[PDB]
Amino acid sequence: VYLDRKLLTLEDKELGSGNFGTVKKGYYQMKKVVKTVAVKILKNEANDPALKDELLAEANVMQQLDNPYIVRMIGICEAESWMLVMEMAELGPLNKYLQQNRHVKDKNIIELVHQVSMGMKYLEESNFVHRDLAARNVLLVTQHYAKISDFGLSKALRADENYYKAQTHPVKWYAPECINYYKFSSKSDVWSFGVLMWEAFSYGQKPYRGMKGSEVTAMLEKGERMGCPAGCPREMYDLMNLCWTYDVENRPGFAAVELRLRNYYYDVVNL
Ligand SMILES: Cc1cc(C)cc(Nc2nccc(-n3cc(CN4CC(O)C4)c(C)n3)n2)c1
Repeated sequence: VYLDRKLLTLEDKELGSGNFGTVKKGYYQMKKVVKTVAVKILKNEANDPALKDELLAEANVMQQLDNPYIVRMIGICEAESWMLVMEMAELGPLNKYLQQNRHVKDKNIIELVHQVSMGMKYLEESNFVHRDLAARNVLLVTQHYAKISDFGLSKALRADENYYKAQTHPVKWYAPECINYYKFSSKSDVWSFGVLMWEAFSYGQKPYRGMKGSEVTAMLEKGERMGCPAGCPREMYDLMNLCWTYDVENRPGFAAVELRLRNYYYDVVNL
């Protein structure tokens, strides 16, 4: 679990950047083979151990998760910086990939979001809230194999509550109960999966283009939702709207969302 920096080699170039630091391709020498890895490296000119604790929390969540459609942690490494080492998904973020591969078919995108729904079904069963479910945090192992990434904001739910109460705030992916009451549940992940599906079938376009968060909030408060993406199957658009049910209780969970994705995939495969 605590990895050896000497057995790890990092690429000089970055896969992607952010607030924390960098994400880099690496190779980690395992039993007698090497494993290609992606490594989240924390920038600390200064120690600010606060950020450090966030990385170990992110690791602490991944540690407990075991599913084919969730990114696997190899472990963490304390070296010239703090590092979270993960199994490499070579093709990278779904949104960027679909931007650059418009030739990809409906059926393929349905397969991809269905795999995400399966990964989220597991997360729901395990009582973890993702809290950041978007197309940028779906990574492709192949064109036909997707994995959910980025657990920096995830929370293990309490055994007596089905939700997590946050502090002050991503708005475009948040269900209304998150905006108004700061309440995060598997149902708010379901709302977010709706936005993610909209992203997928728009080939990586941004949701609610050119709108401030308060305008998005206001639009949703008056019963309005994003329009159908050009070319999107009707059944997937219908599913998006069901995911954007205002009322938390009547909004479906991932079990029901997954099932409705199975059936339509097989329908598209058998049409
Ligand atoms: C070609 C390419 C580019 C990029 C940016 C990522 C990969 N794939 C890969 N694989 C395993 C883990 C990660 N992780 C990437 C991250 C950073 N996330 C990508 C979300 O956009 C932020 C994390 C926590 N794990 N990423 C592949």
